[PDB]
Order: sequence, then C-alpha cells, then structure tokens
Amino acid sequence: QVQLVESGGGLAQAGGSLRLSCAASGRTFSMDPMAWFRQPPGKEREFVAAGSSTGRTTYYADSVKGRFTISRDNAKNTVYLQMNSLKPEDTAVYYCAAAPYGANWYRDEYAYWGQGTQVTVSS
Amino acid sequence: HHHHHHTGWVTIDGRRYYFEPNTAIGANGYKIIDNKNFYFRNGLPQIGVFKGPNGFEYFAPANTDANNIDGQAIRYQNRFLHLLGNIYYFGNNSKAVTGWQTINGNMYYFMPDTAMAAAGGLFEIDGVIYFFGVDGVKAPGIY
Repeated sequence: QVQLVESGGGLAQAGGSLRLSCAASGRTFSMDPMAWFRQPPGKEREFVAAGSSTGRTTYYADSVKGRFTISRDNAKNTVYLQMNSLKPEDTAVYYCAAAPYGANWYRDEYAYWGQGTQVTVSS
Repeated sequence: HHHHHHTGWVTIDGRRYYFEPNTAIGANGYKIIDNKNFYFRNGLPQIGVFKGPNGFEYFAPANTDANNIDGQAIRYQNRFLHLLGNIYYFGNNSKAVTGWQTINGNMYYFMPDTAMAAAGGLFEIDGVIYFFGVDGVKAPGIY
C-alpha cells in the first residue's frame, strides 16, 4: 500500500537547475530519515543525500556537496532534492528512499524505495 | 479531569484510546489487548521504542508491518531502527538490544534505560570514558 513517487526529472542543460519531489503515501514518515540515491548507466546504485526526521541534520555525497540540497515537508509527507549547477556526470536514474535499516544512512539498505526518475544532463 | 468516563476502545479526535473497563479512566503502561501489544499514556497508545515486561518493543506508526495500527508493536528482526535521530538494533526476537554489542564487526553501547546507542561524543560507562561516532560505533582507545 505504501508508495514513494518521484517527479521533476527529465532533460536539463549543464549549469542549470532541477528540483525532484518524492511524495510518500500510505504511511507517515515523520519519524524516519529520508534519502536520495542514483543509478548511473552500467554502474550500481549510489548515495546522494539523506535528511533527519525533522530535516535539521543532512548528509551528502562528496560529488554533490554544495550543489545539491535535501529538504522535507512532513505535513506533506514529501522530501525534495534541489539540484543546482548540473553536470554531465549527474546523468542517472534517481531514487527516493525512506527508513534505513543498515548501520548508517549511506548504506543502500532502506525499507521503502521509489520507482525512480530519469535525469539527463547535456554538455 | 481531561476526559469524561469512557470504557474500552474509543475514537477521540482521530485516535483510538483505551479506557480501563473497571475504572473508566485512561490506561497506563504496557498491555496486550486482543493479541496486539500497546504502551499507553493516559489511554493513548505511544509510538516509539518502549520497555515492556519482556524488553523494548517497536510500537510503530500504522502500516509499518503486516498492516499494524498506530502504536501496535510489530515484528522487527535482525536490523537497525533509525527513529527520531536515535539508533536501535533489533535482534531475532523483535526486541531492541541493550548494553555492549558487537554488530557487523563494530562495537556499540545501547543505553539500558532507553535502548538508544551512545552516539556523537564522549560517554562515561562504568567509570571509563569511551568515544562514540555519530553512527554509534565505538572508536579505538580510552578517553
């Protein structure tokens, strides 16, 4: 019954901006960390960002630090990824995720996963 | 008083409360009712990790496992729970571990009174000072 649904993907030009939204339904996520991961072509799924239950505490992959910002609105059961200064390297399928069950939030072990949204950046 | 007299399960302002049939006041503490486990404060099931008569259970938000309702304890096996910024580890019996534990090769200390991992600084445990990372892992050495 629980669904995480990503929107705001698609094509963009290098140096530009995109904003992803992940709307959760079927269960309240206000006590759980929420995160973004990405899967580049040919490679495995990798960590991008994660945010604490209130949204106060955030963690980022070194690649995206300063360019990407994770935020949330618990009243809307939604987590966001503001993607600035886009680079061709950012081209990947982006997944939202919630409620990690591994040792830390960087690990690819989360109880709920979105369907994924394609992001393509052109030179 | 805050509530009028109610008995059994009642719906008030979008939540289910349990009132003791013999006194008509809100239930307090752990109770199993129709084979569902709850931890009450003034009739209202609490949501989080609380100590029952057989250890710490996860009294979960609705629809976390097997269509549980708000505050109902759930099966939760052999995994970490990262709740409200706090770190727990649940064993095979769906209870949160306490004390010193080694998990995946790393040492943790889970506080006996809350089951929360010591994390994010220096902690004095039984007269000795240890360093715990933001992830609850004990660093090498004595402090």
